[PDB]
Amino acid sequence: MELIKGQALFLELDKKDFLSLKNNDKNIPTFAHPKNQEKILAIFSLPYKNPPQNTKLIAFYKDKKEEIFIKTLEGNYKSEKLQVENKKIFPPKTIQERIAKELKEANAIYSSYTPKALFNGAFNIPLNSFITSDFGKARTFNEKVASYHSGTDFRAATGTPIYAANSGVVKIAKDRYFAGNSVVIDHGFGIYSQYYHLSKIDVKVGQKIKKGELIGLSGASGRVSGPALHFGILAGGKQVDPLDFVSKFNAIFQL
Ligand SMILES: CC(=O)N[C@@H](CCC[C@@H](NC(C)=O)C(=O)O)C(=O)N[C@H](C)C(=O)NO
Ligand SMILES: [Zn+2]
Repeated sequence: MELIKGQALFLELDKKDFLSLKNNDKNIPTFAHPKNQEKILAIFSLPYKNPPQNTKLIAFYKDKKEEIFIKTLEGNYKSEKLQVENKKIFPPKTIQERIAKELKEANAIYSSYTPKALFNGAFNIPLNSFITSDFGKARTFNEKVASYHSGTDFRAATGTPIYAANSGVVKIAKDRYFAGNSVVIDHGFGIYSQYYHLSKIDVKVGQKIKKGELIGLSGASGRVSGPALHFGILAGGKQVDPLDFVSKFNAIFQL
């Protein structure tokens, strides 16, 4: 199979006699195919930065092992040279500690696997706008990726209502350094939607929300380049192309 870096893939496996899906010694979780009773599904995601060239997954069955080969593709991402390699910046210690703290909290939430569907049918777009900056737009030095856009920016004047892309449980609902006023929703199966730079948060941690329910107001919080909604998807442990993901998910769970 082939997969563009920074994208997710839905692997289809036979259910009967299935034991384990493995990436070397890492376990990949599985969930029901919602239409085909004989199949299960796994989410496999490639990181945008420094992906392997090739992956081998092994589905272990009681009666057999099946190897899955995935070739990593570069895709057609927008990319710009910078002319300063200053990878080590010297923030104030207050900033350094807030970032490290918020990183630790995020890692703990994305670690808490929900082995159940919290969602309800297809993902909606969180507002009726258009993309102003694409997922995966890269900054390069040494023909190497130094940084990338890890979600997608929607056109939103300050105070635009933002609605939950799908049902789930709010796990983050506060002000963070890089994301500003942030909402993060667990949808189950390690799938998380992310709404950043909000001017107002209308949900609390641990709240069950419904698809199309108000989660806050768009803003420019934490945003140098002006007001927008930043929308992200974390799936299979990685930030992935969110409209590509929503499209692949919806093809499976719409009906
Ligand atoms: C690096 C990147 O392109 N986008 C994300 C980071 C991904 C979410 C994840 N990490 C943090 C720090 O929150 C989490 O821990 O939940 C961001 O915060 N702002 C970007 C610059 C933007 O482009 N705004 O428009
Ligand atoms: Zn963004």
